[PDB]
Amino acid sequence: SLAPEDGSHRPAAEPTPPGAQPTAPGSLKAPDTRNEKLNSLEDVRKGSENYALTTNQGVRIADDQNSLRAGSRGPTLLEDFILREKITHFDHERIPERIVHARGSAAHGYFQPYKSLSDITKADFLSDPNKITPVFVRFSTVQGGAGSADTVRDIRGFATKFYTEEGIFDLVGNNTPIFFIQDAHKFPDFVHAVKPEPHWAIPQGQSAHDTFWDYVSLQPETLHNVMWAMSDRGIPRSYRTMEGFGCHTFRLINAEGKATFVRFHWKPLAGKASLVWDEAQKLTGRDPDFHRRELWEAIEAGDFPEYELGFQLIPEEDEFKFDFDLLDPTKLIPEELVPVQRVGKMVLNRNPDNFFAENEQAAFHPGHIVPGLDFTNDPLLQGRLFSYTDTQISRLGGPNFHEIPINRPTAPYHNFQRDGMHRMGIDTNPANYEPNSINDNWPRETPPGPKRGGFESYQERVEGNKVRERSPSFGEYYSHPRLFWLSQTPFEQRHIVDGFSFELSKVVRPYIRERVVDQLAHIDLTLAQAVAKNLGIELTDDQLNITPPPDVNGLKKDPSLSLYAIPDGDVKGRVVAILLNDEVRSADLLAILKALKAKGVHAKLLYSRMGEVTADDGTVLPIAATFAGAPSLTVDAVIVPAGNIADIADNGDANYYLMEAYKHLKPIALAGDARKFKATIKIADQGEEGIVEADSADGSFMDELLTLMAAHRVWSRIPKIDKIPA
Amino acid sequence: SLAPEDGSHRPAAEPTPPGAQPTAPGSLKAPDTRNEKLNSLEDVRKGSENYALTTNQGVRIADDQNSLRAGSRGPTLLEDFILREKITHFDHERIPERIVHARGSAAHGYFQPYKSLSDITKADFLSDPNKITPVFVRFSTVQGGAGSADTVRDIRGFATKFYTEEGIFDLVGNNTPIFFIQDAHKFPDFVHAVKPEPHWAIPQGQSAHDTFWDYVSLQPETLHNVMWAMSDRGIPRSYRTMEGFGCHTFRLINAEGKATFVRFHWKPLAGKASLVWDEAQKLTGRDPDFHRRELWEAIEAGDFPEYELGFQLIPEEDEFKFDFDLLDPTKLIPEELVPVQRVGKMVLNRNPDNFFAENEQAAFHPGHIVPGLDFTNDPLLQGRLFSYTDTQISRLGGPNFHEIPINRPTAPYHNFQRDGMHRMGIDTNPANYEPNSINDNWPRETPPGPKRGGFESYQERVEGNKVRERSPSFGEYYSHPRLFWLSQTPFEQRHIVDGFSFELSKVVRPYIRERVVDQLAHIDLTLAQAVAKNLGIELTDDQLNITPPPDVNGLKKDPSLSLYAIPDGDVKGRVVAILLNDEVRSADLLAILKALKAKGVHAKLLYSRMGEVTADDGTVLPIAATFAGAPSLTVDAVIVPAGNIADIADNGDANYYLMEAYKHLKPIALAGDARKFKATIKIADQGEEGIVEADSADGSFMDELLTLMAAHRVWSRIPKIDKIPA
Ligand code: HDE
Ligand code: HDD
Ligand SMILES: [S]
Ligand SMILES: [S]
Repeated sequence: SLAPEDGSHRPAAEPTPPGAQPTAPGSLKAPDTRNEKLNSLEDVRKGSENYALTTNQGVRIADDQNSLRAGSRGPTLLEDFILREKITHFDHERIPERIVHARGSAAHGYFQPYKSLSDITKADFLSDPNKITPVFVRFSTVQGGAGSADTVRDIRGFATKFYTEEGIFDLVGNNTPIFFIQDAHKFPDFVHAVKPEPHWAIPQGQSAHDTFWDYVSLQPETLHNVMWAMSDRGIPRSYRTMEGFGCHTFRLINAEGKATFVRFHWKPLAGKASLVWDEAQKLTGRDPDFHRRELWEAIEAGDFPEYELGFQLIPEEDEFKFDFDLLDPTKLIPEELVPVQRVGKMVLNRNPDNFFAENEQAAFHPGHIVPGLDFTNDPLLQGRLFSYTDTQISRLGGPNFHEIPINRPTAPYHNFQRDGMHRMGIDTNPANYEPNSINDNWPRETPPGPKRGGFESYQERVEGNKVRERSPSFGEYYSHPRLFWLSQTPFEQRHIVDGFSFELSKVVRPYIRERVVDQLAHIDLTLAQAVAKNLGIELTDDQLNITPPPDVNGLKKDPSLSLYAIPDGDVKGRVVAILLNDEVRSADLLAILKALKAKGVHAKLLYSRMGEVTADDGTVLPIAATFAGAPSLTVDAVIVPAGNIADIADNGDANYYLMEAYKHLKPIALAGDARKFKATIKIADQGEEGIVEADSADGSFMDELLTLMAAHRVWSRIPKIDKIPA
Repeated sequence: SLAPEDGSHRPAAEPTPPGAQPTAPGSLKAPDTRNEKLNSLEDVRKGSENYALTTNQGVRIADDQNSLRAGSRGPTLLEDFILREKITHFDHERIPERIVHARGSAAHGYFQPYKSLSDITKADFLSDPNKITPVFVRFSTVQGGAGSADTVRDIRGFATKFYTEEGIFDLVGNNTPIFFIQDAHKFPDFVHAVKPEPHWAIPQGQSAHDTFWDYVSLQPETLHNVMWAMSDRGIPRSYRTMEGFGCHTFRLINAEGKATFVRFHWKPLAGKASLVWDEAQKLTGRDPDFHRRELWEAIEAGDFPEYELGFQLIPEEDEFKFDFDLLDPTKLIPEELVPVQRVGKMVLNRNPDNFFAENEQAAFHPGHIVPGLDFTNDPLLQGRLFSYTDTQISRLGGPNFHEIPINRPTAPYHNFQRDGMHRMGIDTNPANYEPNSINDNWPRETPPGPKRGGFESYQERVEGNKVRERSPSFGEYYSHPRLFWLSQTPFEQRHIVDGFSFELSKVVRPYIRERVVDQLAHIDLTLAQAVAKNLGIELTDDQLNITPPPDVNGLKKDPSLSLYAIPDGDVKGRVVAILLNDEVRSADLLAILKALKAKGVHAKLLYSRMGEVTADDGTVLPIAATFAGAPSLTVDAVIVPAGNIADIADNGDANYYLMEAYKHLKPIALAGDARKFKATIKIADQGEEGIVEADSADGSFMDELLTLMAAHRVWSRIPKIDKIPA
């Protein structure tokens, strides 16, 4: 026995807050959580306790510490098959990563609709509020490799595999409502431009380089999604606090054969929240795994990520009722014009067991639809249809990638396809073709119908010549970027300006920055001048006189496009740093922790070293991390209780902890002599909004602090920060 | 036409300092840098100017902006073969990354010996000082994926492919002289322990997690390399400023067949330099591509990376003369006992053209030796010989990986091997077997000989039973850790303490931290106490009393193990940040740039925005980056010239710049009114060693600055930085 006698090696198999226990595989942490899909993976789950160590051929190994050699200082012999099997498996562990979205984090869960949608769709998973559908959801970035950082500025993917009783439906979305380009033929061009440059393979996880901004400057269709990426949307706080969108117009098809256009939405029930750029960037260094870690620890805590599925619905006969083409994936449909109708709730409640087997090998593809759904002619969606099947043949080693356990339908699947590399299923059908008599033609086709019917495409009318031609209706590039911009708060606009400004300062060829500034002046002059000023560029008289683009169907803003215009904060599962000292005042700490617990807010107790400290009244306080070990970047607010403040008053790290938190607009709360730290962030004796302070940590000290956390960040502090050296 | 009128899109084909030009593929940047290997790649280089855009089948494309569809808003057609070919190639771009050392950066160069080594080896590439051998070298980290960060704490790889006239010789080394483990059979155990943990795939690029420290605590053979990784060796400033080592005893064999034992060394002619932990970690967020960028830009500037190849030579009759085993790759050979003989110089002088084709597909393997070299029974080397061939079958797609251009020998190769996936060579030999009569037995075997002979193994005597058993002579784990510890300066010791303390604080299971502290107590009590103190652990009485391990063959230290004990600094190729103001004293900047140019030291002019500022005498000064866009992390020293200091005096970013540089021990120089900044870093009126200050940037000012830079960092500053909030 190598395990410690007290069993402190094994994580408690029960919900525990982040940091309290080591993390564990899902089926060990949460054995009582189940769903149909998790149940069906049991046949491939492999345990370990009380088993002998073997080869893959089931032969017990006696010595797993040494190779076979001719004498104990001799050459290794070719007959050591135990060595070669173990080294061969290791030698071939890696598979190609995804072309895009290589970096991502996944969890199991379930979905249920609020009511039957049988009036608008015959999709079985939406037919009955008691029907529960297991899901597997992978969130991701786009540009960087599987080993790149989480808190980059980038679009995020949000892909949901629904294991329905009528097939797999994959909803393969992103965290913005549009894309950079219109036609799929340009996808390798765009992706090449944003990816690391081909001579030197720099930069990782970043659009802040020449080729990306060259492409944007030469393809104004990209401006709409670029505005989103340059906004704080590009740097979410958590996968739990971002929106999801299906990107395209799809169709719902009802039992009667009626088609309704649909765009898919995910609403985060934890609310919308993003980092700020300095924070996000430093965080890629302090913890490049932050969002992966946060997702996993949320689920281990019982802070289950929850999302409401919603549909924007447009009748067929309303196809041309807008200023923009519904099929144009660079156009959003404003919620002011077409409301999101709520459809159901998805809850992610179990982590995987093995990240490679379940997460890296999962394959999601938007052509995986089910009867009651269908496509449209969106020419980006159209080409996606080819890519997501094709790419699996190298990534997952061939055409049996549906037999990889995570990818298996829970619905029955039977057909006449055979063979391929890694073939698992052993077909007993005397026939591998149809029509056949020798098995009475089974498995048999099934006519379309209201439920459990075969898939038939909606008989959309097609008329025109075979052309490689962009629709004239897609030839408008500025009005949606402008609607987005005008829908942002003044501080969200500031962050957009600083996004473009920082990124363009990393473009080495000046003309490319000038070209991009010219594009911005076709969107909004204020935006354009503000970026220009940061780049030392002066707008020409002609640029000053560019007529703004028209509003979008009469709208001059839509507040649903703003992260923050309409409060939707939720403090459950946020985290607070508590800065300890060698003699904490216990009455302050009890009050703090009691208030945080009651709202589901976590805490981490920090000090200048590991171990424990002791409060005035003798309570032993265990330390979670050092100031340097768990920086303010990783938390939502900072509280400093009273006591022996002198112990940390000249600690560089403790001071800088409050400076970095202050700079990043986080709430800060100071009790009694911890008010001494006001000097380091230059707060006046009268105090300021966003800094909570009092003689002791209650009456209303915690309610104040928690009100501030509900509003996420202290935007009014923005003017004060530039003067702090942090 | 899309390029600018003024031609500023194309970088000058002449050496230019970092940031002065956009970087470019090596054959365009330096078309006249040639060697036999670079020339031999010409058959596969493909240009682009003035060529028509085509399919892979040579069909010209008219419209590369659109898919073929039925009507300009209609569905995409399956007959669009131009779209599918383009998307197919994209969908299959990725190949598996290396199992280890997936993150790496590579360059072309050449090697040439200082004299003939025919007395000790018949290796042709070492036979004459006139023999120029092309090389391709790849530097790497170990743990993180291909998209992980450069300045992590890790071991680094240093792999050199020598294209000799008698075959490829790959010297596949690392930046420390030993490894973590003794026997290859345990490599997958160690690597899985260090890699992201299997449930959740965290952490990336870090050993700072439970499983690594669990293994280390259970496997004391690891402790020697762990000491190296926890030192500043684990965070090099640059691939140019680290040592390299062949890791194992090999043999040289001469024309008379005498075997000499050899360990290989690469000595950086730019000297030894590393970062400090906070700076490295933060750098992984500010520029995860820092080392890749710095290598590429050094070569573009003419700061070619230079290394001297060195041999420690031990006669065969001396095999048992040391108190460690020569075959134990966890043991180093102290240079005080066996000096390094300087044998030749390697210069890296050209970057690749396409990173994926030349860097990512390069295959190095230490079994690739030539006549004149041979192996030993080192049980780690022994198992390596199996792995580096086997792993390429999946990584590079089959057994013809030597036909991928970068991998091809420049020496002739002919044999009877045929077929395999993507077979390039078309064999005309009527025979595919030997012995054969139908081709008069060609190609024919060659007897071993003094030159151009076939390979024959050294006839080492082997005597012993077939056993899986570790040699008893390997069973000593603490004396080399202790020699390394005692050979470091007191500041290098402090950083080792900090590295253990920081990593162990990130281990969630406390008993693992305790067990590692017990191992430290077997190495050195002072080390063990300092780490324990940072972890709130108290040494027991037994631990205070463990007898230290013996000295190594009478040695109680060897200064060659220190990065810094013996001065070795070279300033050529280093970079200074110069913080501008809106009216710089031009006379300061003339002198600063003058003196920096004379020592080959580069500069970046930094300000609060991009564009230009104008000096007092009207000189226009282009701005390279903002203070926040190019942080002090990225420079070796900071200079603030006189002028309008009021402009920047209250810039938080400008103040922080100097705080961060100060905290990281970098030389700072301040002229005239720049001395106002002393107050932000708490410098007494009387000054401080490591802060250069004068009325103006005269001649003595720059000499003192350049002196500090030759010594790398200001170690005497360490006790002052604890109080600085940065
Ligand atoms: C709307 C949300 C969205 C959009 C518009 C696109 N992606 Fe995605 N993508 C693949 C190809 C592809 C194409 C051809 C287009 C437009 C033509 C898009 N993308 C835009 C892919 C290369 O086939 C892909 C990589 C590996 C794979 O299996 O599919 C792919 C990835 C991807 C993901 C990741 C899925 C996961 O495993 O987590 C997501 C969420 C998207 N795309 C969304 C998406
Ligand atoms: C028995 C397994 C094994 C063992 C014990 C070692 N290696 Fe290794 N090494 C591999 C198996 C391997 C590998 C899995 O085969 C890699 C990764 C993929 C590749 O092409 O080779 C590799 C890559 C690799 C590289 C990168 C080559 C490149 O840049 O493409 C370096 C520098 C080293 N190794 C160096 C070392 C050192 C210095 C070791 C100890 C002294 C060592 N290896 C032990
Ligand atoms: S999209
Ligand atoms: S080694």
